[PDB]
Amino acid sequence: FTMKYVGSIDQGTTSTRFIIFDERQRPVSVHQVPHTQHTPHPGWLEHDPMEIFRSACKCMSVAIAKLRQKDASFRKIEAIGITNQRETTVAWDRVTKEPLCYAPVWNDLRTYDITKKVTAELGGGDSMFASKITGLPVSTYFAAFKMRWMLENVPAVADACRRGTLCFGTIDTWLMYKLSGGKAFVTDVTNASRTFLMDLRTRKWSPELCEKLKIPMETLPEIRSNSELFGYVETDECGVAAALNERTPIMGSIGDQQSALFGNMCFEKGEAKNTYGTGCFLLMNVGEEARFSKHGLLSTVGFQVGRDGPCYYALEGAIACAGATVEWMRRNMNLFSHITECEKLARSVPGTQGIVFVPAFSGLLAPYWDPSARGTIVGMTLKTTRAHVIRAALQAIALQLNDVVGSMKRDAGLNLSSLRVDGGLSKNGLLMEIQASLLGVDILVPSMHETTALGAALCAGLAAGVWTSLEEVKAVSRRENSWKTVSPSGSAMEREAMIAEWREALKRTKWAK
Amino acid sequence: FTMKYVGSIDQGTTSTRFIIFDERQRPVSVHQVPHTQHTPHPGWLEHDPMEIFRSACKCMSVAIAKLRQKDASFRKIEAIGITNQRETTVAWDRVTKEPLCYAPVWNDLRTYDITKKVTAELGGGDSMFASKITGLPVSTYFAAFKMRWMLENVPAVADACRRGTLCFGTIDTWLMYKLSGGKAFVTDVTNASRTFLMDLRTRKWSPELCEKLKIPMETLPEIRSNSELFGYVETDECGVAAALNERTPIMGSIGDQQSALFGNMCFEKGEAKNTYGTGCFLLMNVGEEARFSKHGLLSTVGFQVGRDGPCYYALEGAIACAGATVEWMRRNMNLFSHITECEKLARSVPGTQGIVFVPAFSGLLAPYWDPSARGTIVGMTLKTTRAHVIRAALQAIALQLNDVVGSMKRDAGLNLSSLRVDGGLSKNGLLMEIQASLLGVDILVPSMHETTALGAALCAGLAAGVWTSLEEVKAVSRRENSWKTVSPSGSAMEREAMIAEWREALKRTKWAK
Repeated sequence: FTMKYVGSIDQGTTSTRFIIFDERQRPVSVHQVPHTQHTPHPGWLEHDPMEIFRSACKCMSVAIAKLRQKDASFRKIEAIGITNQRETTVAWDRVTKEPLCYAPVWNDLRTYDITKKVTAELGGGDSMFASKITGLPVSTYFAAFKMRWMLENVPAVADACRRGTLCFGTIDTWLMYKLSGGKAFVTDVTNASRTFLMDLRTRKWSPELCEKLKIPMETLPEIRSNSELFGYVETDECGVAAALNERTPIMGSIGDQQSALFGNMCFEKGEAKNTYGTGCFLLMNVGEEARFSKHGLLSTVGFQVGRDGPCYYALEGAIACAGATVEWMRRNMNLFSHITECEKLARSVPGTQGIVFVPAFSGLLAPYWDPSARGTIVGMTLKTTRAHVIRAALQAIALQLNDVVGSMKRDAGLNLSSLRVDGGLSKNGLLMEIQASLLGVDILVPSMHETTALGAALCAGLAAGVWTSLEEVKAVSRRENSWKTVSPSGSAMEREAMIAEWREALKRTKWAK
Repeated sequence: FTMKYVGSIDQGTTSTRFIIFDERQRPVSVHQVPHTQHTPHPGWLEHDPMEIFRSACKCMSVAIAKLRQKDASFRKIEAIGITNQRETTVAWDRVTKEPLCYAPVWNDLRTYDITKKVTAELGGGDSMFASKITGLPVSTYFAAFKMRWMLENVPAVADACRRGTLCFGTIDTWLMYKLSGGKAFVTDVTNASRTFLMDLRTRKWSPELCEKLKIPMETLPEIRSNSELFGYVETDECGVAAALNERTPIMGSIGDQQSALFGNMCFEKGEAKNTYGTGCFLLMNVGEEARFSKHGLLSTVGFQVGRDGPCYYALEGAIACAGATVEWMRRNMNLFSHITECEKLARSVPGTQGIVFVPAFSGLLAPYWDPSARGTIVGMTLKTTRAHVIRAALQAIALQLNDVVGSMKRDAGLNLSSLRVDGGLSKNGLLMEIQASLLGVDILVPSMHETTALGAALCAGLAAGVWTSLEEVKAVSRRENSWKTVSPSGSAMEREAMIAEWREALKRTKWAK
């Protein structure tokens, strides 16, 4: 009848946003509010859970007030989706409704000692011991290790645990808790897959893992899908109930990388997204059955629409230095000044003429994990210029992605059918060309690039009947928002050669210690 | 009495100069004229011999005109010495008096094939085969291979061979021939030691070699010392006879790198010099007996003052990319703009903090000859800046010269007492400090830096009794032209660490073919 709108809370590492999308999947209003990055020691990072909750609320009330000044057809938000920085863990009290300490963040390094103890003592030296259950290697990122650290180092949490009032929760859970006025204690399957406490095969908490890591299953929320009724907004913090004005359900919850996957329409097996940010996170939909990596890639849940609905699994890989390599070239090396110069210099030469730049500044991830690898350049002559170096860095980003996809293809027994791309470095047209030529598939670049926020709003809007199927979602995207297609365009001969150069160059990168 | 003057023709790779020195060894007039760098195919370089001769003549006629306005008593120049780019080889007609073609330059690569043929069919695959004779391995650099290339590819040149009218000569011989009006056909011992046709101990042409390399000895000039009567200037080419005013003897002839050794007063065994130009050339006086090398280093004539005066020998080493690396960082890479920024940036950081930059853009020479090595950088992090990369490049030039000097010590069985340094890069105070620290010797930087041109002036002055002995030469020098001295200051530990890092990075540099 009148015109529908869906809100998406995008709670990121350094800021929170609220985006209102209309039924055409167009973003029509936004507000953004940053939160404090607390660093008590080197490699430590922590957030204030209440500052994050208030930011979400502020983002909502402002974005809503702005929409109703500029859109006379806007009445209400039909539902809210949440998407979030994953692994970041919150500990709060069930009766005080308040956190017991700050929330260690996904890249925080304090769980390091715990990590070594777990590998040595529960995995006999094997960090992969539980990987056929969780999908994950023992690592500092995952929520169980941060939870364990809070019990061992934060008296309040230890206390809270004894009295049976301790709640643990990833940011999704924390937000649905407070936004509910304390009524919902839930997590979606995607975020739960990052806790090191979930069994990928059942999508339920693993009793054995909770025993062995000594995390009481009492502290954990209920696992649900990404799209269903979770709760209603029942708080008026920073005037959010008054902004929403009518009763508003929360009907979408999804981890950020997964959300980008869903927002990029990667509904079928063999469909992948890559986000070209500071680094790169590539997720591929591998289908309804989990796949485990022989190459160190993570196995995770991609999404699940409806309680106990079809569950689609995914493989995930990453590179550390993408956007960061570009910034390095500019600010540390002075290779260009205006952002546009990066692409224009790289296009000014026809190739790299034999050089390889492996920008492994913080080592190698992906399917050749090597933390001793460093940034390295080989093959230079007095004809090499900054143009060749810039182009080579771009090529390296694409080559590492090619390796990650090759690994996923073998682990999943499938092909890559296409690659959707987002992040700021996706605006580098030449990088997108090189990447298509290497992968041999079309690259799709959405002109509506708010993919993460979109993922959550799609989940929400689906559960709320704004869109009635995944096919309709796609057809609406295809009708309303432009996509650019970038098709392969070099030679197989050139590709083979650039790959042979790359593989050699990788042997020269071991340095540190 | 009456202020005597001595003229030096300094005939370089990209230009020619004439410098008039007084008997106090002060340069009192100079003029410079550039000549054309013909590159007909990639890796080929040729000079027009007539343009060079003309450049020299113009240089003489102008520098004199300018002196005589500074000193209107000046009526003549006591003698002329010549110092020249070595190996570069001219072909000319005994009766046209004109060149038959362009002169392939020392670093020209057209003699590649011929070079392989010679090692194969004449050295039994051993390129050192003639090294106890010549002091030199087979290489594109040396004059006999160019002579051969000219006989096998220039109609005019095979022709003049057959009609027995053909002369070959390095640049010293070309200059002396034309300056004479065709009357002298001579070369000094230093230049002749670079032809691959002179026996190093006997300083005589080797009939074995001219026969085997198939070069008719009728074409070769007569070997003399560096210091004695070669001819007179009898040409009027650019008013030069007129401007000389009185009949003028040529009494100095000496290869540029040895002329620098001589011009830095390295008269004693174990005294040595490095020229820090585009590349580096290090020569060490090894004394009255030739020393041969286990490390690829060249054995050559240092100097001989007089028809059977004593011949002092030298060991010689090079690196391809010294000043070229500095210019590359700027013009190819945009790492700095004004030349002083190079030093300021490198001193703005405490060290290279983990990285090594091996600038083997055109391969490694010296005692690890490897043409497959390419420019390479290892160990970078997101903290590495251009300042580290610049410093690294300076460390690496000095580390190459440390490797060269080490090799020379073994070969020669002597120490290095100190190092005289010249070239544009010797004005880099940081680079001198690091070099000193690595060698553990003093480095001496002359303020009268025209050491190459001085060399030739010294040789001609001595033969004409402007100066009466080497001891007179030095005392004049020590009294008239000062030095900067740069002392070492490392820890045996800084030094061992640097080298260890350095030797590790070298294993990573192999790339081409």
